[PDB]
Amino acid sequence: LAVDEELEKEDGPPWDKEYHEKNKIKHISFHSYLKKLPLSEPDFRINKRCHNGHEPWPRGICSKCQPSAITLQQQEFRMVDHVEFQKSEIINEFIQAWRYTGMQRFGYMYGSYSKYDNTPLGIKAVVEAIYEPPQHDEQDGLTMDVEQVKNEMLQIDRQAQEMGLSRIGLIFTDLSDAGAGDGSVFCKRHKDSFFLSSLEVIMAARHQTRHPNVSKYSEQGFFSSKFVTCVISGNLEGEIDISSYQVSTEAEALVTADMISGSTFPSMAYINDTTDERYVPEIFYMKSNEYGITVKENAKPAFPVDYLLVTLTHGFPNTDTETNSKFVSSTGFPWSNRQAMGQSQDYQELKKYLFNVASSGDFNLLHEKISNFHLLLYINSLQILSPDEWKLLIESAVKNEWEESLLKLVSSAGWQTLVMILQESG
Amino acid sequence: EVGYDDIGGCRKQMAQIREMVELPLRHPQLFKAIGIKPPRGVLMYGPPGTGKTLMARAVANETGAFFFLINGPEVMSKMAGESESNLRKAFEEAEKNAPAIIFIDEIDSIAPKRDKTNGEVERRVVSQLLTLMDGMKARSNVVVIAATNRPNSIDPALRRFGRFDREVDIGIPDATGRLEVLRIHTKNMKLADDVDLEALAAETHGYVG
Amino acid sequence: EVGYDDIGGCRKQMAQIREMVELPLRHPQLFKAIGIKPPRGVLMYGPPGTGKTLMARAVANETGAFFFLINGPEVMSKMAGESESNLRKAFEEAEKNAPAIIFIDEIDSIAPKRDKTNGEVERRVVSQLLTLMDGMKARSNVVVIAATNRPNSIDPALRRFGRFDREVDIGIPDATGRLEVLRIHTKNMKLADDVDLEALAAETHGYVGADIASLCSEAAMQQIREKVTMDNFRFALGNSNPSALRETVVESVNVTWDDVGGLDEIKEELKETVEYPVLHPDQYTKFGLSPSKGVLFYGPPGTGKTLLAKAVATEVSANFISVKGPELLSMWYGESESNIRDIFDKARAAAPTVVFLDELDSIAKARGGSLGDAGGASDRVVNQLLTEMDGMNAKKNVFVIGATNRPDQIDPAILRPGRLDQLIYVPLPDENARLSILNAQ
Ligand SMILES: Nc1ncnc2c1ncn2[C@@H]1O[C@H](COP(=O)(O)OP(=O)(O)O)[C@@H](O)[C@H]1O
Ligand SMILES: Nc1ncnc2c1ncn2[C@@H]1O[C@H](COP(=O)(O)OP(=O)(O)O)[C@@H](O)[C@H]1O
Ligand SMILES: Nc1ncnc2c1ncn2[C@@H]1O[C@H](COP(=O)(O)OP(=O)(O)O)[C@@H](O)[C@H]1O
Ligand code: BEF
Repeated sequence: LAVDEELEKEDGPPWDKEYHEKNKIKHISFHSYLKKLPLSEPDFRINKRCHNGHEPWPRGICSKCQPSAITLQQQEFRMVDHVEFQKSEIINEFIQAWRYTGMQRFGYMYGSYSKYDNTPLGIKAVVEAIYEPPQHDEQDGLTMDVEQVKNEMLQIDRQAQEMGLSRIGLIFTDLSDAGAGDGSVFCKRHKDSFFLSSLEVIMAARHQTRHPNVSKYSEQGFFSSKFVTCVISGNLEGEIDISSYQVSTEAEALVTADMISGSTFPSMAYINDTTDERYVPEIFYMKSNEYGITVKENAKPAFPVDYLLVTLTHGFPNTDTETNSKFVSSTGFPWSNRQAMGQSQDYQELKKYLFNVASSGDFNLLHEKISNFHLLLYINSLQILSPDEWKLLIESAVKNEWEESLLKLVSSAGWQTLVMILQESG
Repeated sequence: EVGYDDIGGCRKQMAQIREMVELPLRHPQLFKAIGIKPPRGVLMYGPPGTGKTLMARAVANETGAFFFLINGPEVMSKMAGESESNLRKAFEEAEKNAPAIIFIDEIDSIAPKRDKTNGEVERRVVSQLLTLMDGMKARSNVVVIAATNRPNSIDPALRRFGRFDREVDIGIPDATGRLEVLRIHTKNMKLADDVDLEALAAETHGYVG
Repeated sequence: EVGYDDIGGCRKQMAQIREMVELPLRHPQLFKAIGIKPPRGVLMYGPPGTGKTLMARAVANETGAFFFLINGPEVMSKMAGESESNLRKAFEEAEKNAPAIIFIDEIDSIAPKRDKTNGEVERRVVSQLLTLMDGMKARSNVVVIAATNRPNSIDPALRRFGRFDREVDIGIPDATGRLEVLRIHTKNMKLADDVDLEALAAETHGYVGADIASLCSEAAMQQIREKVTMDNFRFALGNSNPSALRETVVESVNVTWDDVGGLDEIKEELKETVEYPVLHPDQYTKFGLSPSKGVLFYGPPGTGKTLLAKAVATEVSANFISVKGPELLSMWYGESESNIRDIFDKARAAAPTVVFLDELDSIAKARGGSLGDAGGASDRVVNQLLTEMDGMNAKKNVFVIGATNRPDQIDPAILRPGRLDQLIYVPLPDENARLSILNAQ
């Protein structure tokens, strides 16, 4: 990734704590965290060599090689500081799936990274489009099959590397509509209630262990994975404003696979025990005493989740000027896996959407009708055209100076048989 | 891994340390209804270079029970506290799931005599070591094993019946105790038969294994 | 980088380290199904002029292992909690980048003997070096080398088969051992044809090896000051100040070269006794007899006595160590006997050498009773030097030059003929000896 090497040259000290509290910044950055330190991922597993003569497996864990009591502090740094969108209709299309059936949805985000200039040595995460996986959805939540969707996201990630796209985040909806005629939604996630449900932290943290971030200052080549978690819940007063958080890299790269499970309370999680499979240390945290202040009040059956999340800021690009947007053709096409709704189609939708608009008319409106995200995944999944023609279809959609690439596209025999098989079919 | 045959080379001091921790486990029905508790703390001393660090690993495979191990000065970390609580973390973890074998090493550097040193951490390390060995009906599961070469530098209150008694002396083996050391670390090596090994038992005498 | 060619001379000692680190990792298939693993620690003792950091980097660069140097007195602090984990985190750091060399240096403040029992932080760092290295990993990846200037001050309980149990000796480099040292340091910035390197090796007698490496950098500074030749190395020779003559300085220093002595009938005898074994070593081995060890001068004082002491040392390639008469004998009880002890092992480590003993009557009294001329009557300082002449040790090439005023108190116990060889007497100079001494001045 070219974003990691560009911030190594610039120095920006940027790790000053008194400067970031002036501008209302919670945590500094990832790159200014590097220059203050030697990038070691903290491990909580049991050891198998132990540097002594005792047996590793049954018992015999010495104090020099024991995971100590976790003080359970928040992360002092962030991977990315501000996630940026590109169009207000991609979010409006995702909430439109909830408006038709009433139940929740789920999706993955595609995009890239660049430089953030508000924060010293910060990274901003630009999304480009939203993919929807196959899912089964209830009114309280959703949990799809694990295996059959992971088989599906290998080839569409193989289908996304030629444009310069990559899976950078995920979204899941939680609306809880009040009365639908005197207000938008309720206020389910606020300061008094839970901020993120503990059943979704284990799905957020597992996506970072499989999507490693390449770092040259580490010992294993990967440290502090860059994967954002976005949610559409709603703000306090009357809107459906979104929130974006990330999990801590000091614990969730290691502790989620063994000793983290979902409890019955939404603000806490259930601690697990290994019963001599591995060693689970003790968790220390704080609360407020009724008359004074406590010190170390709870050992086993409680730990909050809000010690473990960092905050991020979402944003939308301005309407008057922008650098690039790269994907605006309609943003109203039927998506991939909206099978519960009515937008799951066939060759009939190509007659209704474009039909290679005004067949022998022009090309300027055709360029603004073929650079859609879910359109190019559909016509390549039909695999009628040759693979070298599909490479030319990429530079004719998302790449600038598209005029000399579009005329050589339609003059080939690959584009001619698509409009011949479309006119005969319904 | 090492075992009872790999530690072979001492005979009289081997049977004293073997029946101290294996006989209450292999045959627990004879102590019951006898009125006496089994001995609960091993303290083996002697000259340096003998197998006081490798006896504990040897019956830290043959018993098949819950071994442990604490090094000497790694428990001493700089906090106002936790130099006594990391000692407590090593004992309260070893309390549950009977039986229990725990080995503490280098008791000559840590836990010195009380009135012969001047350090405020050293006044608290000695008594936290005492209190976890006899507190308020403590010493119910654990069996401590010590290993040092300077028994005169330790605290005189440490060698009591409840914490460290039936101490075994591991001396210099020369009266057919030296020859048994030769037959252990040579059966793994390739030896061409051209000489006898019994003439080497009386060539040098200050060898300690 | 530099490897296996940094110093000449003591290379059979470096070959012992070559069969300790490289030879396991070059053929690890030969060390499985053989049984017992090689030892994992070498204590290199000797004078701390060589430093040993320049030899340990030559071994580590040839094998490709990591070199993570840890200084001696930096791991000891006054906060008493991190001093036992600053060393423990060093072996935790050298575990990941296997193979690696730790190479702890100056083991005097760190890991001392527990015979004193003084200081809690000094008694725990011995046990921290104890409690890990027994369970240290095998197959030659985390090996440790030791550099210590005194081998009798560390804990003897430290050495049980695996900590430092491969002892090696590093002493003063002898003749044809310092010649290869200057061949390495003069590989760049080549000298001219006027200076000879073999005559350069005859000027250095008992240097520490790293002193003549700094002598080349000092003489090269004279060439840039002139804007390297023979006169630039000659001026840097007197300003080098080696460790044999560092402890005593009498201003101003004199170095004479135009003295040969007018006592020629004994000059061929002095060349026969102490100069023939140091020039023809193989002939004494082919005959199987020990060479001449000592000689004694007696007669009138000031008649060429100290002149014979400095004229011999300028002609031999060995260094000169001189005692000042009744100056090493102090009124304090114990170290007055130790003042003979520290001057003979330094002479044996700097073999070959010549020591000069003057005014023997003020120290010996030859046995006399339990009474003393001053009143101390310390008969143990004469019995101490009685033992340091032959001893129970290796027969070194040390030579002793005796000088006294009156042979009445001559000691019959110091005179067994294996100790001193010739009881020669110097007379007053005659008329033919007076003409050979006026032109030499
Ligand atoms: N029965 C034995 N006789 C002689 N040497 C032994 C015996 N058992 C172990 N050793 C040797 O002792 C060493 C390991 O324990 P050791 O270093 O003596 O422990 P400690 O110094 O703590 O007493 C190894 O060198 C091993 O070969
Ligand atoms: N015989 C020798 N012994 C040790 N070092 C030598 C020898 N000959 C040349 N050298 C080199 O000379 C330099 C001086 O040694 P060093 O120990 O670094 O000196 P110092 O103790 O003054 O710091 C080193 O680079 C060393 O390798
Ligand atoms: N005939 C002589 N014999 C010996 N030394 C002589 C003679 N004439 C002059 N000298 C000089 O006088 C000095 C005294 O001789 P030396 O034995 O060295 O004295 P000291 O015993 O005081 O050290 C020397 O420098 C020596 O060369
Ligand atoms: F030799 Be000790 F018991 F580590």
